[PDB]
Amino acid sequence: LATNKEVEREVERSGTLALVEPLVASLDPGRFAGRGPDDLQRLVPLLDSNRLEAQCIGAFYLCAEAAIKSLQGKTKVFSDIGAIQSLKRLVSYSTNGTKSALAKRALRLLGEEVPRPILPSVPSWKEAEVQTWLQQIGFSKYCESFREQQVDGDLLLRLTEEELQTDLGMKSGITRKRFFRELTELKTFANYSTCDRSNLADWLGSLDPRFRQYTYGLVSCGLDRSLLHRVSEQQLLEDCGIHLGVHRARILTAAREMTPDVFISYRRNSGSQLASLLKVHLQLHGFSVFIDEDKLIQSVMGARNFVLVLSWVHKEIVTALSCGKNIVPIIDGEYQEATIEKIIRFLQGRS
Amino acid sequence: REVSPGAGTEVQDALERAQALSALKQAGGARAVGAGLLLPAVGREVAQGLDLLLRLLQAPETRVQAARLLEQILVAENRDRVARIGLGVILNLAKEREPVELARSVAGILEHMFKHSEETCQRLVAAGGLDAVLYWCRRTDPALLRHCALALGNCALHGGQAVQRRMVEKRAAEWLFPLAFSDELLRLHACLAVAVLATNKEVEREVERSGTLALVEPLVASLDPGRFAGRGPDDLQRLVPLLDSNRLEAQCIGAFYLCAEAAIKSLQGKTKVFSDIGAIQSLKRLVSYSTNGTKSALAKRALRLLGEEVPRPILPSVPSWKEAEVQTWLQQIGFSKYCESFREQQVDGDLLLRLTEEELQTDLGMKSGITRKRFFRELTELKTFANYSTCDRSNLADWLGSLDPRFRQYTYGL
Amino acid sequence: VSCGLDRSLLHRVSEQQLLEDCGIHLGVHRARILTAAREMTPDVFISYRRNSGSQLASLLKVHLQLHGFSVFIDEDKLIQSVMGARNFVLVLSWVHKEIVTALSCGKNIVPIIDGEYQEATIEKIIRFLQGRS
Repeated sequence: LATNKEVEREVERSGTLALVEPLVASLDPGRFAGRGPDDLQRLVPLLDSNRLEAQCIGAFYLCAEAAIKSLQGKTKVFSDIGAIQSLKRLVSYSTNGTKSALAKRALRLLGEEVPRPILPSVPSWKEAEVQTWLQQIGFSKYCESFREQQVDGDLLLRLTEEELQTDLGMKSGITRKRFFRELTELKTFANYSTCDRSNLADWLGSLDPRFRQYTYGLVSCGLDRSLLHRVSEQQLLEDCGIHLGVHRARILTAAREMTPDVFISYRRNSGSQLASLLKVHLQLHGFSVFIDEDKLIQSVMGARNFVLVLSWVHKEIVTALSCGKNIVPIIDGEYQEATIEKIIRFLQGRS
Repeated sequence: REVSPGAGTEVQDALERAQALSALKQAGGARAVGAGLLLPAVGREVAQGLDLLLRLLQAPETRVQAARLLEQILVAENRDRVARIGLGVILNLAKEREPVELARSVAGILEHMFKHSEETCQRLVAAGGLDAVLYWCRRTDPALLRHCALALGNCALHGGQAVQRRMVEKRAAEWLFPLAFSDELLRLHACLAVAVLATNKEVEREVERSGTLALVEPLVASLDPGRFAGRGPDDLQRLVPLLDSNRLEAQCIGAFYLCAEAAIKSLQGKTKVFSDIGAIQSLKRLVSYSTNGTKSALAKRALRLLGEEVPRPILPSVPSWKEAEVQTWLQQIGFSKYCESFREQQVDGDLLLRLTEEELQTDLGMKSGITRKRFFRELTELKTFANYSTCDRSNLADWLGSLDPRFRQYTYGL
Repeated sequence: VSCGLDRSLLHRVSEQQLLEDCGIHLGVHRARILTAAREMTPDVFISYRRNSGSQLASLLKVHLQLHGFSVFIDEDKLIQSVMGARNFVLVLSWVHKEIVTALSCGKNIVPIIDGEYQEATIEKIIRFLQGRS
């Protein structure tokens, strides 16, 4: 019922989907409880969907049927109904740990080879990652071309129809359309953490989950949610590669509708880690510090006050007395951290 | 080998058949004998005696001898088996933090379980956990902090874009500052963690405010990379996106670790996977476009340990290049196939900084658009590096580099 | 619907988009589509012996939710939730800690004792509730 999309939000309210996940993970798929090719084909559009629950159900039932049909029939209809490719896609792009385990168990019961999970940081892929991805998604025929042309992860996320037609040798329009389907499936899965700086991926994926693919195109051109309210359909079309006019409009309208305090001096060879503990404790409360030559004098001159931590130096101890500055020593010869809590309480009551 | 694994399995069966916490110290002694023994024997023995549930039973004292024994038996198989049902006992052990003889083993278990997957990291962060390591980063204990640093590192390498936002929102840079002081290994682990955190660009300014990056540079320049402290091809591939980035700190950390692993893998394996992960080209690019002196020295040391020729630094005054400079640059960046074409057509540094797509396609012989896009990537990397002092008179390069650092390439055209 | 459109966004599309992105070639159809498109927290915290008569807790869950009374049936989130629960229902056919949380704070309690149609009984109970709450 939740595979349907018109009633998904009303089957989500009447909470029983939350019982499917923690249930499949409980038991083992050795059940023996024969379907027939029609009933077996009724189960592929389950694990071909979203929602992460239908997918675990499909994996469970396919595991059961794989065990049964390998024991009794010694053969597999599963290649005819299209199961193996979807099970491999589950193992490849998974995030759950139960669904991928079941899909691995199924793929192994039949006889195919388990793919490994891909790395989600696409813009940092070398050529080997591209070759393994091509082999997994089914384009094993174009590995030699993608290798002799030396495509990175960047050159992959940025390739177009002309470079596919002319340079890589993908000659038919249907094969190009399949390739772009697989690519778009990969682009809504990538990381984009090493190139974003602005979390534009989530602003896009909030309008529509279909839009999270355009992030690399919007980012390689130097954009972000502060600059995005100035672009136009011409730039979105030519520089960023957004072809569907519906998406360009839904992005345009949505885009337009948008000195120190403490100078901790300390014996650097004895009782030093306590100076750093005080560093982090004061900084976590709002008191700028300066711990780490005359810059130390030039800084303690500007420091609001002082902290004498004891457990070269005669020149620094006289610079905190000459000028008019506050001093709060911290003697060490109970939790040391409860002590420092008390000290920062004394400070925030004092300073 | 065979008799040793058989004896280990026999002793393990006896000590499992054999109230109190007895024979657990015997299991610890057997694990020590196996680990300190080549070291594949302990791997085989651990995968043959890790009945993880049994150990998970003792844990909610006896909990000390249980946790101290689980720490050694954590391999990919044991890790995978624990991940399913091992997260309702250890996450609760982490809720209590009083004993130091136990917090050590809990920190170690958390360290291992942080290196499993993104689901396990996301489950060990919001549902408790990662608070045990940030809290135990205030107790000055030698061998516990050496785990609270490795765990904060593995939670940053693995895990995802959200776990790093979480680690920054929970102030894991500040709480890592104290760990970067004297050990000489705790500091290395802390610097690696902070580097991996600053590689992300969404939290770079908030990891910059909590000043601890300034400790990475002066630290790598201190010691020698002969350490011996084996990872695996996946962990090795985790280290290239560091030295492929900015910030000059992640780059030095990556160079240091690549030097260590190059020494190790040349001594023991006599072979190099480093060409598969893409290291050598990035190390050559580091040696080529370097401005620091420590980073380039380390990259030279690494490149020489593997067996490749060390490139020289290029001359930063591009508009004054003759043909020889263009040929050396071509050979360095990897277009050794077009050296004869560039030489026949006699490109200067000026004709290089000013060549377009039609002249590349027709006159130099670059037939495919992917090769031309690679070439323009390399060119644009070079144009944001040139001098432009002898042709500017107005310092327009800086007016451009003030808007966006990507715009400094347009100065010669302007 | 492959271009993302639906009933809410359809009133904003134009002929060029309908022609190029959706593949509607006949101009008559494009016009007849344009004009037609532009003329267009819990309440009950059921605690129960999970091994002793649990199905009645679920039956009460569904009978209650089918009327308008939210439920939180399914560690400390149970305390954090029963604190926010309007009232309580003790279904009877670890525990001493949950039975004292319904008295510590000021909350209503309507137990349901089990030691006639069970469902006629539950109809009566939900009638008592809708008369009370």
